[PDB]
Amino acid sequence: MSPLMVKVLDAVRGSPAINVAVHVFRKAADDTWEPFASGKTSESGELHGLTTEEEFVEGIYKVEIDTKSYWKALGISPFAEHAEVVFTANDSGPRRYTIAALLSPYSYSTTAVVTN
Amino acid sequence: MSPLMVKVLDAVRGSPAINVAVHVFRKAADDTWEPFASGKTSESGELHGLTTEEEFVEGIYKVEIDTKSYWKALGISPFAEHAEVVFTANDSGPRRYTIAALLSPYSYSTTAVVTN
Amino acid sequence: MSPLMVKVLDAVRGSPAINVAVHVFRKAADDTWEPFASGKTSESGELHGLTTEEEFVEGIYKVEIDTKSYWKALGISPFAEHAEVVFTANDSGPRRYTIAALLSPYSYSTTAVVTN
Amino acid sequence: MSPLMVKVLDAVRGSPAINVAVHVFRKAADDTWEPFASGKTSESGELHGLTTEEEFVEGIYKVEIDTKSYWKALGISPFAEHAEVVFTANDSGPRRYTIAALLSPYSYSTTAVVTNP
Ligand SMILES: [Mg+2]
Repeated sequence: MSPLMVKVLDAVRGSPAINVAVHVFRKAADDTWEPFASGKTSESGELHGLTTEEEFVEGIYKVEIDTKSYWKALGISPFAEHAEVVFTANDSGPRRYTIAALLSPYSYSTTAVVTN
Repeated sequence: MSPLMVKVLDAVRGSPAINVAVHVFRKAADDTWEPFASGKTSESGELHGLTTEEEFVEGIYKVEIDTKSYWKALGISPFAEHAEVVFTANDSGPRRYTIAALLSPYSYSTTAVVTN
Repeated sequence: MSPLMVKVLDAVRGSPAINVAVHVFRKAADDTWEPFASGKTSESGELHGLTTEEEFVEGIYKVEIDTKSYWKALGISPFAEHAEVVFTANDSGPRRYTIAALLSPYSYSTTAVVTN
Repeated sequence: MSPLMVKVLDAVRGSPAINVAVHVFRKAADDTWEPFASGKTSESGELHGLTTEEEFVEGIYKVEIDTKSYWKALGISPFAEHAEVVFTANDSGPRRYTIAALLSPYSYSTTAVVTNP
C-alpha cells in the first residue's frame, strides 16, 4: 500500500469530505518544494495510492489539502486556502504516515499519525 | 476575576457565540451533581464572573453548555445536543481555568488554558 | 456491524489511542443515565461491536471516552476526566454513527460522523 | 489596535506558547510573497501590534509560525515542523482577525475569529 495516506472529515456536516484535492511536495536539494504526488479523496474521505515504498524516500514533505475549493463547492467561503502539514519522513521510524484532517470553515486540525 | 472563565465560539461562522447558556456543577461527596454557577455568554462569547477564589475549591466540575439552543437560534437543528466538559480543578492548588468550546453542528472542540 | 462506533487518535504521539475505555449511556424515563454499552479501543484505536441494530433504539445517548486514564497510562498530565458526546438518535435520522475523537491533554475534539 | 492578531497555545501543557516567532506575508500582484509584518508572541501567547487598519488592505496573507523552535526550547522534538495558514482578508470590507494556532508535537489546530471593526 502507499506509505503516505490522507483522510479528511467534514465536522460541519458530520461526513467524510469527498473530492478534496491533495498535493504533496518534497524539499529538493536547492531548498525548493518539488511536486511529489497528488490525488483527491474518495467517497470515504480517504486518499490511497499517493506513492510507493520506493519513491517515498527520506526527506522533508509538505501535504497541502485544498480545503477552500471544498467549501466553495458547498456554497461556503471559508477562512483558509488550505490545511497543511510539513514533516520529515524517516526510514528508522514507523513505516506508514496518515494525515488526518478535520475541517470546518473557520477552524481545522491536521494531525500526522505514524504507525507500522 | 473569576478563576473559571468559559468562552464559546462558532467554527462555521468564525464568530463569538453570544447568549449561550452555561451551567457549572460540582460533584458532591454522595456523587450527585450540585448546581454551582451559571450564566450566559456576552457579545465577545465570554462568560465572566462565574465564581470567586473563595468559592472555587478543589473538586470535580462539570460545565454544560447549551449548544442546542444556540444553533436553533441561527435556524440550525444540531446533531451535537449539548457540550459537557468534566474536569478536576485545583488539584495542585488554585489555578485560573479558561475553557473554550468551539462549536459546529456535528462536532465540538474543548481547549483549556490553565494559568497561575 | 454496530450502528455506533468510536475511533480515537492521539495527537501528542501521532498514534491511534489504544486501550481507551468507552462507556455509553442512554437516558431513562426518570432522566437518569442508564448503562447501555461499553468497550475499549483496539490496537487500531477503533472500538467495534459496541451495540447492535436491535438494541440501539431511539433515545438520548451519552458516549464517555475515558481520556484521563489514557493520559495517565502514558505519563502525561491531563485536563479532563473524559470526553463526552450527547446526541439524540431519531429513526428518521442517520443509520450509522461513528464518534471520531482527536485527543491531546488540554484540548480535544469529538465529531459525529453520520453515514449509511 | 491591530486588526490582525495571532495567538499561539500549547495543547500538551494547556498554556500560552511564549516567545514564538510569527511571520506574515502578503501576496503581491506578481504572485510573489512580500514580507508584511512579524514578531514574537508575548507572555499571554498573543502577538499584538502587527499592523493597522490603514495598512491591512484586502489581499491574500500568509502567517507562518516557527513551532519547531518553540517545542525544542521546552525539551520536545516535534514531528510537525511549523504551522502555516494562508487566507484572503477583508474581501467583504474591513474585519478584525484573531488567528489561534493550538499546537501538539504531531498536530495543530488553526482557528480564526473574525469580527467587525
Ligand atoms: Mg491534595
